[PDB]
Amino acid sequence: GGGPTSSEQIMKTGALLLQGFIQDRAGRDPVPQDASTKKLSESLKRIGDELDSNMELQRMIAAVDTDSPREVFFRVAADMFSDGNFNWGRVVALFYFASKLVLKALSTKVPELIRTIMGWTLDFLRERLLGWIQDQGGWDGLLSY
Amino acid sequence: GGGPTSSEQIMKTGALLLQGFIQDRAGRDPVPQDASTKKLSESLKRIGDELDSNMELQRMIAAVDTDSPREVFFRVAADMFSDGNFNWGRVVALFYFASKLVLKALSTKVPELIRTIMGWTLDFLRERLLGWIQDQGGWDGLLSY
Amino acid sequence: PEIWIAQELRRIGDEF
Amino acid sequence: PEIWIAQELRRIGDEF
Repeated sequence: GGGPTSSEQIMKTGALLLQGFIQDRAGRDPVPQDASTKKLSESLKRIGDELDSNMELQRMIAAVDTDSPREVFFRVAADMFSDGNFNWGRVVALFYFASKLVLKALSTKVPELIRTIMGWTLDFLRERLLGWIQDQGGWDGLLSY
Repeated sequence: GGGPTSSEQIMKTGALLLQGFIQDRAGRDPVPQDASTKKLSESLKRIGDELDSNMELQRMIAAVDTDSPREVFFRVAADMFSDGNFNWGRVVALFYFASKLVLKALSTKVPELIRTIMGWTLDFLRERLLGWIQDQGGWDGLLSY
Repeated sequence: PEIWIAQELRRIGDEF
Repeated sequence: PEIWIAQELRRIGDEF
């Protein structure tokens, strides 16, 4: 029981294909795939690779205010299929956008991480190191050392 | 008013030096620095570069369970100065650890981002695309297309 | 702009 | 292990 047309396989294979695809676009761990899934993956990388060369698209993905990457995703996903049509090309392009969204999200999430870690370091500095730093006449002490 | 020994300059210069330093270690935007601050930065990169070559340290930074990067930071920071001594070497090594913590934190934060974005994509797929995918006999439809 | 991206992905998808 | 790192940074810091 449970072949390709079942919702279970669709979600399972879908998850493996998307995860594999995203990790694949992030090159510029891996994922476990049986033979046919691997075949599907090649039939996705080709399209991903072509889309990577669409310079205009890249600029517009870069320009998106991603204060809310989730809103962005669903607005794009909704607008894409709003005419009521489907084909594999659209599904793949949607998968392409998701992988790009990951890369974009880091580009917004990562400054945040630095500020946070900086927060800890400077908190510690103010409370634990500053007295000693003042005794050196501040950071000008380090030029000498 | 307000020279190098003031807590204000110490925190200000400290923040610029740390931010510059972290961004510097993440190579493997920039930061605005007057002349002397830039001089301090070279006097930090040298040490950062040497520490990058400490292969043993790198392995142990990699091995740290970073479920709680903040706990990790303060435990390390606390243990470092627990003998009550200070010198510039320790302060810099602490700054070095913070920049490494940033890189490490992404390495834990980034799988999370993929899962999240995947969550959205697959949520949309289940609710909006799956009917059509089933009509194709599932993803086996894509091998043909 | 979100929309530019949507129309372009549709166009590209359909064209494939 | 957090501690290994602490002792090593201290050692390195002091050695500089």
